[PDB]
Amino acid sequence: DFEEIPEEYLQ
Amino acid sequence: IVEGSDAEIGMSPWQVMLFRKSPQELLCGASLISDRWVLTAAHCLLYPPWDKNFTENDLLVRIGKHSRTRYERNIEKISMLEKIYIHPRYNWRENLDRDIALMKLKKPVAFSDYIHPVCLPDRETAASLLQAGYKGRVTGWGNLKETGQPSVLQVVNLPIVERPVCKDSTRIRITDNMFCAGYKPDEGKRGDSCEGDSGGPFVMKSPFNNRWYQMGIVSWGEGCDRDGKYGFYTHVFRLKKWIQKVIDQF
Amino acid sequence: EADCGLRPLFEKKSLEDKTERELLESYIDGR
Ligand SMILES: N[C@@H](C(=O)N1CCC[C@H]1C(=O)NCc1cccc(Cl)c1)C(c1ccccc1)c1ccccc1
Ligand code: NA
Ligand code: NA
Repeated sequence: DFEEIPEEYLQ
Repeated sequence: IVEGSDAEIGMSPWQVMLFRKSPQELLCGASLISDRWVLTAAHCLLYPPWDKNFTENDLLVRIGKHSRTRYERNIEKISMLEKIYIHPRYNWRENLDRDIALMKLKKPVAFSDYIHPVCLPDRETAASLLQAGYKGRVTGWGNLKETGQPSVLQVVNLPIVERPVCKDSTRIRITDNMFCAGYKPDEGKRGDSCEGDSGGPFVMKSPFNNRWYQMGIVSWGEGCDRDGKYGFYTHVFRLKKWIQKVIDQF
Repeated sequence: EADCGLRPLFEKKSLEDKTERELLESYIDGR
């Protein structure tokens, strides 16, 4: 339901 | 938030979203109190009855947001957590007494038109304003009704309730570390926090210095917006000695 | 912060939000 956040924050 | 309205842009620039990394989902609200410190409810992070025990690496905070679900490019900022601190006498077993936690960010966040810290109350501002009938304001992205979810941040203004009325509304043991707020059944206005608003701020605008202060943290309720029930909020001033000790030491 | 509680888009520009007056009107102390 949420727009994917940028991959950099999931490192 | 039940029976609230859409927030204005920049209305609550201390609002923080606690966000789970995997699955990606909203976990709670929170508030920005400095460039590296975020305040929330302890039960957002630790609640054994529901098998909840989040660690730093499970979570992000999202600051400057308005839309619940959108990635607000060039507006919101996403921060990783260095460390979680839960009040050492947080009572998750019984009644959520001392429902407060701090999160230190890995790096300071840059302030902007959309990102700005709220004040914490001094003793005198708290004494002047934490009085029955005086209204505060709650913001959050939680559910719109008990039994559904908002497009954008919601806001509701609610009156603080007399302590005997709070006590007489519930079977939970209430403590001096809590206050309750909401309209009474006869009053013709309504509103409450709800699931997903946990950890967000109950704020009041001082008429003495025209600054916003965080008096409460969204803590607990029985259902949402039920007649004769009230929302309960962590009493931030009563726990400020602990807040100050953590920030000074860490 | 020395600047806490003053919103860039409201207090810092002397603009009021649409319901803050509701809060003020409830505050008896000190007037
Ligand atoms: N409904 C429970 C509660 O509020 N909980 C459970 C843990 C997290 C918390 C919660 O859902 N908070 C969000 C919320 C919802 C509505 C209004 C507000 Cl202000 C906040 C509450 C409660 C349970 C049964 C009977 C009365 C009260 C509770 C109280 C103390 C201890 C255990 C359960
Ligand atoms: Na009771
Ligand atoms: Na109610």
